[PDB]
Amino acid sequence: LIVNVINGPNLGRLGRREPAVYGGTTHDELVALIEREAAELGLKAVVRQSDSEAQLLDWIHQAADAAEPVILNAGGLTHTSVALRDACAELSAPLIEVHISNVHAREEFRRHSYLSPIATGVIVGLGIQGYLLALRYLAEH
Amino acid sequence: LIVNVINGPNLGRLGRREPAVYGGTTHDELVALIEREAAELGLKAVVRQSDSEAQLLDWIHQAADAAEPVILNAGGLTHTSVALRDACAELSAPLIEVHISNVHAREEFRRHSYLSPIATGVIVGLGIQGYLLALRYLAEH
Amino acid sequence: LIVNVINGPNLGRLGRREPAVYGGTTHDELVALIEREAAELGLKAVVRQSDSEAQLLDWIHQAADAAEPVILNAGGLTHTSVALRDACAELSAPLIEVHISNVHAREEFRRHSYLSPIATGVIVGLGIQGYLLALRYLAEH
Amino acid sequence: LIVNVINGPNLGRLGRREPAVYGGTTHDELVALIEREAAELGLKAVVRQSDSEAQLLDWIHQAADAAEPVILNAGGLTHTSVALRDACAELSAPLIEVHISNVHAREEFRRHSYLSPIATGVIVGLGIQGYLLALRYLAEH
Amino acid sequence: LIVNVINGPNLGRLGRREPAVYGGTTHDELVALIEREAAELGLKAVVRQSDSEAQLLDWIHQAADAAEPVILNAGGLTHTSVALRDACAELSAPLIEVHISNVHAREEFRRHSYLSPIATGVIVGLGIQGYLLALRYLAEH
Amino acid sequence: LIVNVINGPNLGRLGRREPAVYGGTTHDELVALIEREAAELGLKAVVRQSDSEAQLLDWIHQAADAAEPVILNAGGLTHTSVALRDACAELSAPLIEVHISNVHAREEFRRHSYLSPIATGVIVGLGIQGYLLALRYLAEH
Amino acid sequence: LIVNVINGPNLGRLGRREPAVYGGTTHDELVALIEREAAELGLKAVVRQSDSEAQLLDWIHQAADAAEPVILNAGGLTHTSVALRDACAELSAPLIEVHISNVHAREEFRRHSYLSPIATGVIVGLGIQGYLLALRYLAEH
Amino acid sequence: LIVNVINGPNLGRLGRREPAVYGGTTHDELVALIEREAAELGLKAVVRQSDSEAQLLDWIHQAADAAEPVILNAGGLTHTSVALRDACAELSAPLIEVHISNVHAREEFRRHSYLSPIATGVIVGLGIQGYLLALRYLAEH
Amino acid sequence: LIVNVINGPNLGRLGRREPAVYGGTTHDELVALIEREAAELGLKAVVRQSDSEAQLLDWIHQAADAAEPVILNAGGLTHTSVALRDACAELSAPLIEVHISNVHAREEFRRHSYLSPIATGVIVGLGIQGYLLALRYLAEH
Amino acid sequence: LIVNVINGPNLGRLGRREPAVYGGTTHDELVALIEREAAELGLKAVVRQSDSEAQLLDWIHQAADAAEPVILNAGGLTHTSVALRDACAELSAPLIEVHISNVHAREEFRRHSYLSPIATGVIVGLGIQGYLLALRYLAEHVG
Amino acid sequence: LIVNVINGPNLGRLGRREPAVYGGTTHDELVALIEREAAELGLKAVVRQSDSEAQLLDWIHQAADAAEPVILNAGGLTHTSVALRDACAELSAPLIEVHISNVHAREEFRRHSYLSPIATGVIVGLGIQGYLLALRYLAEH
Amino acid sequence: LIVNVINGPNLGRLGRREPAVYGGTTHDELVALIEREAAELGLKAVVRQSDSEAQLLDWIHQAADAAEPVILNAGGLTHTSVALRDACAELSAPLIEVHISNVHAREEFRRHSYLSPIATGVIVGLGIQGYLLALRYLAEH
Ligand SMILES: O=C(O)c1cc(OCc2cccc([N+](=O)[O-])c2)cc(C(=O)O)c1
Ligand SMILES: O=C(O)c1cc(OCc2cccc([N+](=O)[O-])c2)cc(C(=O)O)c1
Ligand SMILES: O=C(O)c1cc(OCc2cccc([N+](=O)[O-])c2)cc(C(=O)O)c1
Ligand SMILES: O=C(O)c1cc(OCc2cccc([N+](=O)[O-])c2)cc(C(=O)O)c1
Ligand SMILES: O=C(O)c1cc(OCc2cccc([N+](=O)[O-])c2)cc(C(=O)O)c1
Ligand SMILES: O=C(O)c1cc(OCc2cccc([N+](=O)[O-])c2)cc(C(=O)O)c1
Ligand SMILES: O=C(O)c1cc(OCc2cccc([N+](=O)[O-])c2)cc(C(=O)O)c1
Ligand SMILES: O=C(O)c1cc(OCc2cccc([N+](=O)[O-])c2)cc(C(=O)O)c1
Ligand SMILES: O=C(O)c1cc(OCc2cccc([N+](=O)[O-])c2)cc(C(=O)O)c1
Ligand SMILES: O=C(O)c1cc(OCc2cccc([N+](=O)[O-])c2)cc(C(=O)O)c1
Ligand SMILES: O=C(O)c1cc(OCc2cccc([N+](=O)[O-])c2)cc(C(=O)O)c1
Ligand SMILES: O=C(O)c1cc(OCc2cccc([N+](=O)[O-])c2)cc(C(=O)O)c1
Repeated sequence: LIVNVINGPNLGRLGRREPAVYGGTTHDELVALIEREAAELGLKAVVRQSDSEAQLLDWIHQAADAAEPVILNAGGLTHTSVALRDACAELSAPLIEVHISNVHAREEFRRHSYLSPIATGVIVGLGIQGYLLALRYLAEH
Repeated sequence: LIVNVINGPNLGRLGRREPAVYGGTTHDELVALIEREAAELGLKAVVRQSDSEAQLLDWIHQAADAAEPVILNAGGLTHTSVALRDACAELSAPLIEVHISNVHAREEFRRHSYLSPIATGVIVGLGIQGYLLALRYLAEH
Repeated sequence: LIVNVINGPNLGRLGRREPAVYGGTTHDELVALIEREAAELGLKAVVRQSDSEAQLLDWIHQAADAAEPVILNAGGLTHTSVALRDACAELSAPLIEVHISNVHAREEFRRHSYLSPIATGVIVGLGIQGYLLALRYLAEH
Repeated sequence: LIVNVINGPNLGRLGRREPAVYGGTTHDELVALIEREAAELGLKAVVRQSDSEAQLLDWIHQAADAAEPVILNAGGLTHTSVALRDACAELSAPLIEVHISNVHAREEFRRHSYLSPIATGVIVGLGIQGYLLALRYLAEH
Repeated sequence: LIVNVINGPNLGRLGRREPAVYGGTTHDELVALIEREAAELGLKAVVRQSDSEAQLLDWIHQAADAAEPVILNAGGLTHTSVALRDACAELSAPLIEVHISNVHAREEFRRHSYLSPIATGVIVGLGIQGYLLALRYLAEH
Repeated sequence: LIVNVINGPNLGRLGRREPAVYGGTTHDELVALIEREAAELGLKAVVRQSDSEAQLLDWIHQAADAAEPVILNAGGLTHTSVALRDACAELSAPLIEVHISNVHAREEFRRHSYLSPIATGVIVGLGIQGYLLALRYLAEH
Repeated sequence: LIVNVINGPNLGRLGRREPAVYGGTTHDELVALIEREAAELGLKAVVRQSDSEAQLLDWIHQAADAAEPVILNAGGLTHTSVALRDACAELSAPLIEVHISNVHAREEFRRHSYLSPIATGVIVGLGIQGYLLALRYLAEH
Repeated sequence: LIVNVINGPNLGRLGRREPAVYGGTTHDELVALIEREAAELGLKAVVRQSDSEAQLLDWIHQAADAAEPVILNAGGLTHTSVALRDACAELSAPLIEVHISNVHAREEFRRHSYLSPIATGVIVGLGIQGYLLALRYLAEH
Repeated sequence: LIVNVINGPNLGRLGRREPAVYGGTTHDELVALIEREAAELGLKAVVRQSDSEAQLLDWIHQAADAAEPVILNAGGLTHTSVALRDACAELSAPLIEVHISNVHAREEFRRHSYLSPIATGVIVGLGIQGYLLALRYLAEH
Repeated sequence: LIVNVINGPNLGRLGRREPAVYGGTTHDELVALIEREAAELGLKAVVRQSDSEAQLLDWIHQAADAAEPVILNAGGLTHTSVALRDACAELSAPLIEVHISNVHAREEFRRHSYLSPIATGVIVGLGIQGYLLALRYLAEHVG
Repeated sequence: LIVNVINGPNLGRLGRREPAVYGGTTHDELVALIEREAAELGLKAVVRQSDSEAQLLDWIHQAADAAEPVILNAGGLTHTSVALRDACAELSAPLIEVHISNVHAREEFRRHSYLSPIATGVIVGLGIQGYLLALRYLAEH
Repeated sequence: LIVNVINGPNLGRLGRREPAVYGGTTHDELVALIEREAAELGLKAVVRQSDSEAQLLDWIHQAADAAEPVILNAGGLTHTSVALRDACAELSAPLIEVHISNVHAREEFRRHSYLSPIATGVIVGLGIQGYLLALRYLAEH
């Protein structure tokens, strides 16, 4: 059983700036933690990142066909993209929205997401571990 | 290392009237589940439930004074109580807000929480595992 | 066949100022006015008042477990308690909300209710007779 | 004592649609039970319905001139018409707003009423019986 | 030289009945006042009153086709009626909107007019004389 | 197969008004255009225009009882009338809202419609053509 | 009786810009116009302009002490000044707000006025003749 | 006439999933359909889909160079994209906005379009036939 | 006279954290100060604190029947409780609202209070001497 | 030593209108009340009224320059003036905002103040005595 | 070739306050800088400061008559003053608006300007150099 | 000293139309102009334009990693992209936001900017000169 982990705009920058807020782990190292954690839970995680909204939609589409779970952190698109929301609405396996930082402790405009109404759940503010916790949710379901 | 699991109004009624939105598990069964996960994780958890705001606050102060982490499902109070929030703001250890259902998929007034901004992070929509995941997060921090 | 009449905050002050907005019947006189009147309809009314939201929540739970109708004048909590609305949404028997004054002719904030969307219906501005007309509806559904 | 029962636009269609929100009773059947209930209290009920705003204003003026009480369900116009509001402001006898369906459980725009603030009282969501309870209140004053 | 004076809903009940913030002048006394004055100024006023939007529109289409000035007191329709606005936008002679009372010293929703933006001008809160002043404007333009 | 085309307040004056907003075709040539093009499609079009709300409702009621499709251009009432919306909600055959102008390129208030949420589909801003297009959809279903 | 006509910010620029919106006759022409027209009606008019909120307030207080009516055109300050509303609110003799241009036909922020709710009435859009029509009102009271 | 029919994000998924809103027709079936009808009207329909805003604007620009008309279903980008709006704003030939679903009958956010204000007209909720009717408009003009 | 000082939620925590804002005096110390200051002024102060809204309601009812002045710091209940407000609305003797911190300097929601409108006056942000000044003012009447 | 008490637009008309919203004391009587009162506390109050925004700004600047506290009742300007707010931001000595009436009991627009946020504290609805209790606050915090 | 540089309230306090929000340079050093920079560009800068709206309106009037360009830094009035907006709307030469600090980075209320819509453009957050850059625009036109 | 001049969506269409608002200079000309003007100031300007958000971000990410100053006109993405805002938020050298047109003199939605708050300064409406002026600011920093 394959799980798709999908990071959107700016997540490629992980650990290259703002260590307070997002932490000092890099994207590459995050891919590795997630694959490791996955394996130890009997899952197979494909972790991709893109700054491109088309590419993200493509990936969502593909999970919709394969019927795979998705853990999605879309960064900035969370608050702005209705298209992403529509592509994710087509998913029949679970969708777990994840944010590293606590968006509620930030600008007003970050407190709203088009994705959460259509997601199974949302993990916000638990840092990098939100991904591994989101896997545990899936291995358990 | 003690974790405080606190649940607000109506959560005593888990599993009884209402399935479908809140799951089939009862508050007794959830208590047993947290006891088992606690053990696995190698920490202790004290699960307490009350319909009364004044009781919740008293629990929160005690946690504040014992520097203990809190997992908090304040139920309807999440949306309305500034008092609970001010009590939570004192917490020197991490505060994890939990909701069983996805509040983002329900009436629009449920999409504002007075606790989220002062919490470490928030888990929503992951049903009862919501609590277990949060414990695990605390076992790692 | 039992009917629960439940009065929230400040309603134990009925009859002690305001002349005026609320009538001159005290809360004791009302209690018994309801009881006589439920009786002449073949109903058995349990009349209860409390200033404690927590106490009101426990009453609603019981009505919910017993499948009995409720007549709720929540007082102040009508505009403010999401927890009270969640407890009520659980009732399977009819729920009638009641206000003694006409909330629509007073402060704007009194015009929104968290309860009304989940009641069977709402009676406003008919003064004390509002409770008696709710009994009448219950006698007939 | 004479009481005017005035139904505005679409009330003609009662019991012929969605019945299932408004009930299965026809406008004719309503008139009948309004008129029997009138009888049992010593009142004369004059029940009137029109789709026209001007007709309703007219009936309202004549009740203002006669000083007779009014039970009004303005239907759609409740949410939209100031003139209707300015018309009823002139009534010196009591005015009861009645809605058949519980308008707080439907669309947002159904929740504001221009007539509520100027009415003696409002009865909502008790179905057809709303009318009968409105008569009963008038009997007693 | 023809000026049309058109009164909207509830105006047929000037100082009868509603005195109140509108004076002691009846609609009939007003017709005479406006006639006497208009003649005093070299104009013929035609003064018509109706509780009916469709009737008002009819009157306005006719003044558009005749190209005669309109002094309109739309009453409640001022605030709710787009059709009336659209009717009046085709008037090529001057349009003066008049209100006897000062609509700005009352409820919030009266402080908005669909007509004002397409009127030549607006006179408000100067009573009966509102009309006379309007005539005296027209007699110069 | 009978189609009811209904035109609301001010459409009587089409092509006697503002060319290149609503364009130079009169109401009568429109009727003729609609009746010809309807037959070409093996449909019978009954076209009517009224400035009276109650008269439009009457017609809607009729098309509901007869189960006939309705093409409605409600004029101003589009933005103002819950009663009209309530009427059309009862239609069991398709309802197609048509505006001659592009309502979205005008005043802000024109961008809201009480009718669209309850209509099959909406055609906006294609001029008179939009009526024929609506016929064309119906002919197919 | 002595009437105070008070002109606010930018009114000394009358007739030297925006003749399309504000007319063409200068502030001087205006003073003499109003003066002559007041004489013909049996009043004495004292007309002043200032760009200074402090000075307008000084004149308003004076009017208050003498119990003289005011015709005020606050210019820009109409929309923005609470201090001016407060000063005007103390005048026991009538106060008429006048605007030269049809404010409801311009930018939206022009449709709000702090002064209107405390005036006796308002004249808007009638050009320069607004001042003279307000003279004509005061001559009657 | 070459007409460019442009489809935005998620429209590639037409047919696949899922048809109470949107229908049973795949994106390719629709290309075929738009092509035949365009031909049978004497036009050449270029029909392209992209999940990529940049790709969408590249096509609009080209259409703007060749002065060709555009029929646009921008999907979710209708609700969010000023860039898309600015790109369309330089078309000289017509722009018809089309939505297969009736956007007014869903989430409140869908009822806003950055596009509608700069389109000539808009067709919503007529289905696949939506494209053909726009094609027919273009044929007539 | 007896003055009632009533502190609500989270005020027992005074001085024992967040001293930047509240600042350093504990509630016991505050009790003494207030008593010493009340006796030096010739008043008897009863100081009471509680996290229980219903307990706060009870103390106000008592002061209402006693017709005694009340000094109230409701804590977070200030921005949230209609119930507390309605209870104080009944007080016949003066009501001072106190806040230790400057609420207008913090989160936006703390800027609004349901008690302010019904209170004689409010002291905000003068720290703990707030209570003393309110006593000072009560000695003066 | 020295406290500035500054009153904004219309306060010069105190007690010439709607008493019992304000109530019966004139501005001059208020000047006497404050001065005597501040002296009993061992302070020196300078009291000033102006309807002119620019004059209040000028007075605020000198208070800022002399590191003297301001007790301020800006009247109408409380609700509308960003110029005043910005002059006031620059006081480092205490700033107490006063309102004679209870603004929360009146029209909605009166319940927002551009000054509250940059003020030390605010006193509202305690009438003329609001100024006196502000003085006593300063007096109790003389170091 | 004369350039008017007009600074509003508080700007006389430059550099004698917050060396970090507005730079270290005083108003006098600014007047020197601007007049210098203007010479080597071939212009005459007249730099003026006032804390008084009337004085600012006066200066603006004069530029409107002299038909001279204006670089305006209104200070706090930028956000609150229609009177000043209306004065500037007269100018025929360029009007450039300057803020030393980035007003978008501060309080929300600072983000709205009555001036901007009638300016040639706006320069914000570039410090004292904003003025020199505006001189370069005017030198080039 | 390298300076990144980045241009967003639709900016490739400069000069190729709408000259009234954007100028008649084309994008290539802008590039040459900027490069040559930066060089006089002893800067190396890298001008780039793309309709792809992903591309724009790549460019921002590189500037952040090189600590190079950036001049940004995000075009439409200015009002909608949180992603881009977040890319920009990590620039450690200066960021000047630039718009050719005055955004405050146009549609409402153009007056809000996601980028403005995180920028050093903004230049609006100074035409193509805005870019040049932005180079001068950076010349001194
Ligand atoms: O909406 C947000 O506030 C938001 C944006 C968002 O975009 C990703 C991002 C934004 C800025 C910097 C980084 N980064 O240096 O990895 C990543 C991420 C997150 C999150 O994962 O907590 C939250
Ligand atoms: O309004 C909420 O956000 C809310 C309320 C809420 O009330 C608690 C509740 C728990 C168990 C049953 C009920 N119920 O039978 O209405 C209510 C719970 C939750 C949650 O955990 O997702 C959320
Ligand atoms: O029954 C009501 O109309 C009612 C009662 C209610 O409880 C207040 C109250 C009830 C009975 C007496 C008093 N009183 O004598 O101070 C106060 C509150 C509200 C409300 O907030 O809208 C409404
Ligand atoms: O706008 C409403 O909320 C509304 C409208 C309203 O209009 C009358 C109406 C509308 C649609 C259908 C019917 N009908 O079938 O009687 C009647 C009635 C009622 C009501 O009595 O609950 C409520
Ligand atoms: O809603 C209004 O602002 C309004 C309504 C309005 O409707 C006419 C009307 C309303 C109530 C009573 C009367 N009347 O009989 O005098 C007439 C009139 C006027 C007016 O002329 O000031 C104003
Ligand atoms: O603003 C509207 O909502 C509106 C009003 C509206 O009112 C009818 C109407 C108004 C003014 C003139 C005409 N006409 O051309 O006769 C008709 C029509 C239309 C339309 O079909 O686009 C739109
Ligand atoms: O009298 C008016 O209509 C008026 C005048 C007014 O003062 C502006 C002004 C008046 C006279 C001349 C000019 N001018 O030639 O720049 C400007 C402002 C306003 C307003 O803010 O709506 C209204
Ligand atoms: O947000 C919209 O209004 C929207 C989005 C939209 O995106 C296309 C789309 C979205 C979700 C699913 C599909 N699809 O499976 O065909 C297509 C299309 C349409 C439409 O043509 O009605 C409307
Ligand atoms: O947020 C408020 O409105 C609020 C809450 C509030 O609750 C009391 C409180 C809240 C949080 C901490 C403490 N405390 O550590 O004494 C006390 C007090 C005050 C106040 O006195 O200004 C203001
Ligand atoms: O913003 C207010 O409502 C306001 C205005 C205000 O301006 C002074 C003022 C306004 C109206 C009358 C008087 N006066 O008779 O001094 C003074 C003062 C006060 C106050 O001290 O409560 C409050
Ligand atoms: O409130 C503003 O937006 C504002 C006010 C404003 O008023 C003048 C001012 C306010 C506070 C301090 C100073 N100063 O000593 O330069 C000046 C200036 C500026 C600015 O130049 O960015 C901005
Ligand atoms: O430079 C600008 O002011 C600008 C450019 C911009 O890109 C639009 C554009 C630029 C150049 C040409 C065209 N065009 O020919 O449609 C359009 C958008 C916006 C904006 O959203 O306010 C602003």
